Amino acid sequence: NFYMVMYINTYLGNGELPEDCAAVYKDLLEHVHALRRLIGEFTLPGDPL
Amino acid sequence: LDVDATLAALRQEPAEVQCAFGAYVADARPDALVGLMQRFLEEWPGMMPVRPRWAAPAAADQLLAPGNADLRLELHPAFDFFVAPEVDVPGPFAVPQVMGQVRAMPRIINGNIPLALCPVDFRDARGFELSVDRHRLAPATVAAVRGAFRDANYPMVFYIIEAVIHGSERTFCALARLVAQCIQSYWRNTHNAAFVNNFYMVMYINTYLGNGELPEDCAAVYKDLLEHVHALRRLIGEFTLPGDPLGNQPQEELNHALADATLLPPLIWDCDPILYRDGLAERLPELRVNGAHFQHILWVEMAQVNFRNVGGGLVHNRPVRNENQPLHPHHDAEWSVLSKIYYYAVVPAFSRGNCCTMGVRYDRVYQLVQTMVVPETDEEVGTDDPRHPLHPRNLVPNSLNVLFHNACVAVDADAMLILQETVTNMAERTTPLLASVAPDAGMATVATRDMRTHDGSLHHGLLMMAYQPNDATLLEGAFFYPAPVNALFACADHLGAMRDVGAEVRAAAQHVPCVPHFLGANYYATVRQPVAQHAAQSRADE
Amino acid sequence: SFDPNNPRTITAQTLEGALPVDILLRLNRATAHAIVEDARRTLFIGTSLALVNLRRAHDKHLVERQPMFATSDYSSWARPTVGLKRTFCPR
Amino acid sequence: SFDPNNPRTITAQTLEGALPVDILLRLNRATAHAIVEDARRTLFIGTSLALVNLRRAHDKHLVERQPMFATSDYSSWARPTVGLKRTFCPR
Repeated sequence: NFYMVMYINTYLGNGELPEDCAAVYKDLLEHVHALRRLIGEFTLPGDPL
Repeated sequence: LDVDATLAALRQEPAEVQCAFGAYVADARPDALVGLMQRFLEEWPGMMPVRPRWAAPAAADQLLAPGNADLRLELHPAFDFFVAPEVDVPGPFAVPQVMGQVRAMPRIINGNIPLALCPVDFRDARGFELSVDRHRLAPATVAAVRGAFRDANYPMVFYIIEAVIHGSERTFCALARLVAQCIQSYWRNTHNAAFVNNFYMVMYINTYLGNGELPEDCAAVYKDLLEHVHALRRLIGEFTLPGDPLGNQPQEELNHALADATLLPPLIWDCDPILYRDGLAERLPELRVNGAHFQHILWVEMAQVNFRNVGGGLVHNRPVRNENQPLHPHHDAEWSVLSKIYYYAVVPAFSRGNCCTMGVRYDRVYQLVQTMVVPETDEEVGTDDPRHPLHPRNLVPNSLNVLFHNACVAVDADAMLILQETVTNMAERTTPLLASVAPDAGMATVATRDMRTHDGSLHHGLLMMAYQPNDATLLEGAFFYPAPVNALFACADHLGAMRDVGAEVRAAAQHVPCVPHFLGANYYATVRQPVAQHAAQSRADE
Repeated sequence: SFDPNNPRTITAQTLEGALPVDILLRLNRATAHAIVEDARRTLFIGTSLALVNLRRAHDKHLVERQPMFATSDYSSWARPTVGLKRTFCPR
Repeated sequence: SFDPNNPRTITAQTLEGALPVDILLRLNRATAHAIVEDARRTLFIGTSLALVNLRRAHDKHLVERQPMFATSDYSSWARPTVGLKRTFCPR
């Protein structure tokens, strides 16, 4: 689930997870953030057509 | 520095008016200082009929296309030539409709050279050149600090503690126990740092706690973050020939730009820079705090707080430790320079265009910090006995204790109770500034006598790191309302925190920094756009 | 509480009996489509009522349940509303 | 100590009642701008007085509070003034 892997690190996050387990989910989210930023740098900013 | 004839030879063309945003600054009457951003947001899309050139640069090479309209205004390696309304700055808050004119203004820093004529690869190469055998950051240090800066669920209670301390001296040594427990908890919870967004706090950490209650493998981070600033400050020390103070200013201020005094830091917490700044008079510097010059006022208590004061008046949080004499600063000179270094050279190194300066609501945070729940016990018992202030029984909703429980921080009742001492020095509000300094003995030609700069700053503000829009445990615009001061410290996600966000403005905010036009525009500033763009899109091992 | 070989005998009168253990154990000792469908429906409702009754019985010994989410504000002008993460409130 | 649906009823007379728990629990069971503004002001002062009273009650059982910072000197010629780091003085 996408919504579950979001809620995990939004609410559970720094909480009950072990020191290591939450790292998986934090990485898994920052990766999607990077992929989303990717297309941000392959577009010449212009006016919505 | 001969540009008068060039300007006289450009204005012959009638007018080329295209936009007005990046080159117009307007003074504001001391009205509201929290709703000013409201009055500005609703007006902004009207200020940008077309896209601003300066925001998104032309290209790598298309700058040299044989017809584009940017070569016409790039003809000197130390000046900028743009269009602006035919008014005197500062002007009225409503943008006029006069015919345009071509002004000019020196790039005070070589970093202001546009990217197409100083590529990012070369800058990073020059850096990597200077970096050898000077000083470095251990990999664990940089790993931890990057994790902290890039974390997206940073506990809000730490921002609360930052806002309630506001860089005093007494209150920190008072809350030392709470700060230590918080740091300990967070480090053993995620292996990160804490309070790194505030410079005075990271100074205090290692100057007071240091050898004490912090773990050995954690305090090394706070020692590295300061010895690196020390090395960076020592850098300019060997790139200046020892000379003679020229304009009543030492040479080191003439060579570098940060080592200057007349350049106000982005975030201050007292009049410590303001006094030093006015010390010089050759290049007459003028300060404007919402219109009033300012009135130095001392500490304020719960007796007379008046959250609604709007005039020009700044506070000295229990001005000193001991003295309580009239009108004297309580820090050395190099303190402000170290702060400038930290915030202009190391913060954008880690954040890479995420941080944003925030205006804080001092009323609600003060309302909240008071409402604590703690039972009466002679001796502390620990978190297991239900008499503990963190046991689920006495977690009355909407308290302050529940905020501490939201972050899994482990504190004691006495350390919590210590918070009461904040009541000895309030913080009324956070207020904008606007410095105005003329070019120094360097660019002091007759043809530059009047081309002064304009840079703004926040007092008693706060720099938050990464916005967390996805949580519901707190209202969006509860405590902090965004106030970006410079192009480096202006993201576009923090605009969501502001209440009553438009549908159009947020869409057209990713491609333009959102500095309000009463906090200095991009051209009239001393740290232009291209350095921010460099810091944001470069990639050089941080 | 009923006999399994006849679905027509289950209803709110007989399902009010006790906890879901009785339902499941009754269904355990067994040995047109509209009949079984309606029976399934009433059985679902009955087991839900059984489960809420069980929760009542066990919750008579538990902590009070706070509102989990903030932003629900009527007297907002005084206090800032703050939710509570139900990470653990066991007793 | 008061009713939430009326802000005009809070004042120093009614807020003297007890600890901030009473204030917060009163505000919890709720159901022009100058009125609510003045009410917020008096409520702030009241909760501060409540908090200092709570600290008195709990501090009747704690250690004496030393001056944290040195350099405050009147009889300096005899002893050199030395501050104290309030790292931990819990009881």
